[PDB]
Amino acid sequence: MSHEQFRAALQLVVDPGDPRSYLDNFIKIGEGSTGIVCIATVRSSGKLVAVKKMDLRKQQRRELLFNEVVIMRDYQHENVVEMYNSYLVGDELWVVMEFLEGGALTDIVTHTRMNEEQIAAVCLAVLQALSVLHAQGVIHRDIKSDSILLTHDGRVKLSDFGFCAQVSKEVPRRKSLVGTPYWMAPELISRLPYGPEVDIWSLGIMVIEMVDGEPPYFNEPPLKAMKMIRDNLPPRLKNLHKVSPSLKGFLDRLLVRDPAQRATAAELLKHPFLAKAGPPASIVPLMRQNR
Ligand SMILES: COc1nc(NCCc2c[nH]c3ccccc23)nc(Nc2ccc3[nH]ncc3c2)n1
Repeated sequence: MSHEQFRAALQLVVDPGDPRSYLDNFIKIGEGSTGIVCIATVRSSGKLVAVKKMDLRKQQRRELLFNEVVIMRDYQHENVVEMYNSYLVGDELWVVMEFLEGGALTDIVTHTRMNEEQIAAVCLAVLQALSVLHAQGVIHRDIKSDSILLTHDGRVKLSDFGFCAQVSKEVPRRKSLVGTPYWMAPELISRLPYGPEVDIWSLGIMVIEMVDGEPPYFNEPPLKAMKMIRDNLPPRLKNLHKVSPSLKGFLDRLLVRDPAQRATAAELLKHPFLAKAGPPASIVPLMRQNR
């Protein structure tokens, strides 16, 4: 019942029909909470796309499925993984996207230690994405290294908008417990009204990732972890002594408990740390095929 209503409504926001006629050779690449990710060929062009497949009867918060397919429709940015189409397919939602051949930043922060020139390249990239999105009131809400995908030549693109959100002059804030626990902003966990700032904190956690190789409290269970994010002063770097005051000073602007005081993406684009940012050819050596 609530399923057919939900189904009918989603129909209206995706593209009509069935993409199986023109997509061949599904190759699974990833699994997530919402479902699996594949690559495919478009028969007419030879081109590769990535297809996210989300089972309608298998979500937590089913109605989250409305967000990306509307908010990101025809969204065009060089640091954003473009979304081509969505469709309803069986009891499944498929989102068809740009293929990013280099994999996620996760592989890199787990297997090596990025220099500051590379960390600023990633940070510029993501903030150039975040400022354009925030200036239209779009909130990513799942910023972490998994959402950072790469091209063969080391260009960085923000991805994974499944948890995203739209705010307006008339609903300027959200209140929903979404994200990935160890990355979640203090206020978010707290259950308070929040804006795009929750993304800046999150990016701070990602910087800890690129420096330390893991976020704070990664060992402690998610439930208890979350608690400590709300209750405690911002987390510091294990490898503090490994980082410049430029980098630390830059981090000190993202990990601010009070979101009012926390820098915005627009503010952060002017920060001196970002003068360090390497060309996208400084990232190439970090990638798996090139190690
Ligand atoms: C939440 O779980 C999850 N896992 C993965 N796997 C990332 C692996 C990946 C990303 N690019 C790759 C190229 C070759 C081999 C692996 C990769 N990818 C995604 N999402 C995703 C979204 C857009 C994408 N565009 N291109 C790949 C891609 C993956 N989600």
